[PDB]
Amino acid sequence: VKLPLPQRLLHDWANGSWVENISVRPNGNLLVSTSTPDGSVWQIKEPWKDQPEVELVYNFDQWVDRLIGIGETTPDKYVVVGSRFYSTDPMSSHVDRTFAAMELDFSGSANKDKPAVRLIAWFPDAHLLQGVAALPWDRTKVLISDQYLLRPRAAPQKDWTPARGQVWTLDTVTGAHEVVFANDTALDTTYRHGYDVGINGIKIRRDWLYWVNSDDGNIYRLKIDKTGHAVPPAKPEVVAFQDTIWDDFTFGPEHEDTIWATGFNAIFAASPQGKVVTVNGVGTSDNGIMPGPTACAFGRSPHDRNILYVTGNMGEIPVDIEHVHLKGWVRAIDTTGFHF
Ligand SMILES: *[C@@H]1O[C@H](CO)[C@@H](O[C@@H]2O[C@H](CO)[C@@H](O[C@@H]3O[C@H](CO[C@H]4O[C@H](CO[C@H]5O[C@H](CO)[C@@H](O)[C@H](O)[C@@H]5O[C@H]5O[C@H](CO)[C@@H](O)[C@H](O)[C@@H]5O)[C@@H](O)[C@H](O)[C@@H]4O)[C@@H](O)[C@H](O[C@H]4O[C@H](CO)[C@@H](O)[C@H](O)[C@@H]4O)[C@@H]3O)[C@H](O)[C@H]2NC(C)=O)[C@H](O)[C@H]1NC(C)=O
Ligand SMILES: *[C@@H]1O[C@H](CO)[C@@H](O[C@@H]2O[C@H](CO)[C@@H](O[C@@H]3O[C@H](CO[C@H]4O[C@H](CO[C@H]5O[C@H](CO)[C@@H](O)[C@H](O)[C@@H]5O)[C@@H](O)[C@H](O[C@H]5O[C@H](CO)[C@@H](O)[C@H](O)[C@@H]5O)[C@@H]4O)[C@@H](O)[C@H](O)[C@@H]3O)[C@H](O)[C@H]2NC(C)=O)[C@H](O)[C@H]1NC(C)=O
Ligand SMILES: [Ca+2]
Repeated sequence: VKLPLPQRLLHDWANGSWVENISVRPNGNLLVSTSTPDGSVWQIKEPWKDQPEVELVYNFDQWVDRLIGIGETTPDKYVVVGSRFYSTDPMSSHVDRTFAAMELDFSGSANKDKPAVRLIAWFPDAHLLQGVAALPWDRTKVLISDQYLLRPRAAPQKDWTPARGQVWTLDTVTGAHEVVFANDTALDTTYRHGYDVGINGIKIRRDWLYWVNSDDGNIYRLKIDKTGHAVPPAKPEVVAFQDTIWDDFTFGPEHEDTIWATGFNAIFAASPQGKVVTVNGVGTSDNGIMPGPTACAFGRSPHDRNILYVTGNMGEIPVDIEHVHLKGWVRAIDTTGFHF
């Protein structure tokens, strides 16, 4: 195919806003989580339209100031994670011990339009919950990645000591949660890429936990058992490398095991043998048209499965992480005909 892939803008939010992650509903609508100015889920209805309707689903202020990740559990139910944050500044740290997991339930006829929302569990001993992925064989349970500052504080943040990365399981029926994998440098950051996270987005495919690390360039996978624990010898495997700040990723389209991952102001495709290609954004003729991509997911309707919907949070190409211009957006990239 010709690169860069075709792309179009679906929607911009206001200056100061930040769209952080995305889940596509069985009906094809997009659900996106925001981190600023508030922790909300917005829906983009019928996103294949030139001008789709964009509507607030729910502001989770009762429990949190920001949302981070979203992931589907059982059909048309979703878990979001979030916490309180010291400010809406782009560099604000979270407030320690305030993380939570909450549920949006669109299942059933009463909830199909307006979901039922609830608090699932508080996570006061987590550091920063990030990505959410259901166990494919038991979708009422999710894994949740967890990494950022060990001692987050009000600005100015001075002690940037990172907590070691870890992965939680959460039973959304009972609310029970525990750490299932921790203490591996593949989960960690040493700020090789500047202040950032180690493990960031996660997905689960067959019996493999996959994740990207935002500091060391690697996409990893780990063999897991039925409860989410590493099968011994519990050693992560590098599946791909690129010297870029990853954020989140997906497999697709449909059944393909290509990884489509967001990196630094650019979008990448990664073959299962580790070949990485820049398909959109910086490093293509797109240049700076999509600054700050944060996550991506393929369409689910019969007529847009090859469309990769991409969330992002910058209105201009950032260089200094301390002087960025946040602006949430969602774009759509047509991957039709891409192959290695
Ligand atoms: C992955 O690897 C990690 C690292 O090993 C594992 O985590 C450890 O798990 C241990 C076992 O569960 C935990 O041990 C328990 O600790 C409890 C107290 O935890 C509280 O305090 C600690 C220490 O806080 C000090 O140090 C911090 C780090 O330097 C610092 O940020 C903090 O401010 C504190 O500093 C002050 O104090 C130190 C002296 O310690 C001074 O040096 C310093 O200057 C300051 O004045 C903290 O890390 C933790 O967050 C928490 O706040 C104890 O209460 C437990 O004791 C009970 O149980 C014991 C049996 O285990 C028993 O003997 C005892 O009688 C009690 O009944 C217990 O010792 C440990 O906290 C974890 N450490 C870390 C760093 O997280 C982890 O489990 C591994 N993961 C997996 C999945 O395997
Ligand atoms: C949402 O936030 C927006 C910021 O992200 C904000 O838009 C900004 O508004 C301010 C004031 O309203 C404008 O400030 C004015 O800038 C002009 C000069 O503008 C020209 O130069 C600037 C800076 O150029 C240098 O820096 C850039 C990167 O920083 C380099 O690439 C470059 O090489 C230079 O060294 C540049 O940002 C401008 O670009 C915009 O405008 C042109 C058309 O004029 C477009 O082609 C371009 O794509 C872009 O839209 C421009 O070339 C100066 O003379 C004035 O004194 C004043 O300082 C900002 O330019 C503007 N920035 C952007 C990116 O739009 C929105 O107003 C805000 N919205 C709301 C509702 O608040
Ligand atoms: Ca992320």
